[PDB]
This record gives sequence, structure tokens and C-alpha cells, in this order.
Amino acid sequence: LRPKLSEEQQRIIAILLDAHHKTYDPTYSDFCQFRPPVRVNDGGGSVTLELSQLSMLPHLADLVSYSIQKVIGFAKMIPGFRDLTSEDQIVLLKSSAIEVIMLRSNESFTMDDMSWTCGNQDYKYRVSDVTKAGHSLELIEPLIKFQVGLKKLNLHEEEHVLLMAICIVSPDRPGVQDAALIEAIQDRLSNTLQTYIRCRHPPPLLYAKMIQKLADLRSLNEEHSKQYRCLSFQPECSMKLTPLVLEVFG
Ligand SMILES: CCC(CC)(c1ccc(/C=C/C(O)(C(F)(F)F)C(F)(F)F)c(C)c1)c1ccc(-c2ccc(CC(=O)O)c(F)c2)c(C)c1
Repeated sequence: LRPKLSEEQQRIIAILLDAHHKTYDPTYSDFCQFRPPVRVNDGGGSVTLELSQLSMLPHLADLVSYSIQKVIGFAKMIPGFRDLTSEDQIVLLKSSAIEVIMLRSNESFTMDDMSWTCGNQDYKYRVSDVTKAGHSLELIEPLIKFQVGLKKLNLHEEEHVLLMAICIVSPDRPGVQDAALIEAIQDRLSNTLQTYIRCRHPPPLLYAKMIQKLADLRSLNEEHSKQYRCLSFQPECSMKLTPLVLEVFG
């Protein structure tokens, strides 16, 4: 059965698309305002050398801190998000931040050479750039695999904005107080996404693949948290981060 999208579901999609268009820059025009990327010789991928230099950390921390601010703005526009207590809103944003960033970064990701391409060679990011920020292969290798699998879904922008919203409004995040309200908000979004796929996505299982990507994001989130903790132990690391990054991941 292929029910039509209701007037409410149409309204939810239009709000999320408008929210995304106002909070995501496909021209990466603010990147010149971040602390500059610095790339040093690290062919071997030496953990000791990367931790001693963290050459790409100020730039990548700025990239993530900037994206968190945009995610905060996007979330405020999600239907029902403002009905939650401020406490539940902050818990949801903090716990989903890196996951949402991983979804948002897919637009700049290219399979032509397996990089996030955001302009000239300066704003072109590969596996080596993430390792230069103090992260290790247990995160970056499944991260590239995630980016490819996600890119291959060829998501409509409507499905992309619904997936980010569903990711943020998750009742199974630790520290949430009103899980039932969060679940009702998420179910309204999930039903919108499911209805949308069934009547707008042409042939040739997409919904189940999108749900699996959400489970993949949980694994990546946990590994990122473990890696951020190691990184935070490096002396003088806090100056290479930002106050927002310190709060969200600390
Ligand atoms: C460089 C790869 C990646 C992939 C998701 C990334 C960037 C930083 C970190 C790691 C972060 C940190 O752990 C750090 F700094 F400590 F090492 C922490 F989370 F704590 F900050 C990680 C794992 C991945 C990234 C993120 C956002 C954008 C990206 C794409 C597009 C846009 C434009 C827009 O959103 O409007 C954008 F701002 C950013 C781009 C192009 C790449």
C-alpha cells in the first residue's frame, strides 16, 4: 500500500528542507575563517608523531565546532523539538552531534577519490588528515565505509533531512527524561520518511538501509568518544579545541 503524504507530513518535509537550506553551506564559504589546516610528513601514520603535533586538530575542531552550531539551529526547526524541555534538547544535541556531522559531511564526500572535497587542495580532507588530528584507523576506516554506503543510497534531500531529524530526536539516548515524548516526535518523523519513500522514491528496502545507517552511526559515535578521550589527555590539547567542542565531547 502506498498512502499519500498527509498535509501535516508535507508541512514537516517543507519545514525540514527550509531548515536545512538555511543551516548547511554547499559552497563551504566560511572555511577560510577557521584556523588553517597544517599538513606535516606522516606517511607511516605514527600515533606518537600525530599526538606530538596534532597539526590538523585546530582546523578539524573548528570544522566540527562550526557544524555543531549549524546542527543546533537545524534542531530548533524540527517539528516538536521545542515541545521538549531545554534539558532534553541539550541531551539530544550533545549525544547526536558527531552523528549528525557525519551525515552532513556526506554532501561534500566524493567517491571519485574517497575524500571530502570542500574546495581547492587546502580544503580537501582524506584519511591522513583525520589521523593528523589524533584519531586512529579504528574510527576512520569504518567512517569512510559509512560515507560510501551512505553516498550509494542516493538519498533525496527530503530523505536526508528526515534522517538527520530522526537521528537527533532519539529516545534511546542516555540521560533523557521524557523518552515517551521524544519517541512520539521521532515516530511522526519516521512515518513521514516511510510514507515519503513508498510514494516518491522510484525503483529499484531503502527504509531498512537508512535504519541500518543509524545503527552504524551509534558504533562510530562510541569509537569517536573513546578517541576524543585519548586526544583530550594530550597536554595543551584544550587550546587546539574550542569551548563548544570541550563541552559537547568532554
Ligand atoms: C574531516 C572529516 C570529517 C568527517 C565527518 C571530520 C572532521 C573532524 C573530525 C573529528 C573531530 C574531533 O574529534 C577533533 F577536532 F577533536 F579531532 C572533535 F569532534 F572533538 F572536534 C572527524 C572525526 C571527522 C568532516 C566533518 C565535517 C565536514 C564539513 C562538511 C561540510 C560543511 C559545511 C556546512 O556544514 O555548512 C562543514 F562545516 C563541515 C567535513 C568536510 C569533514
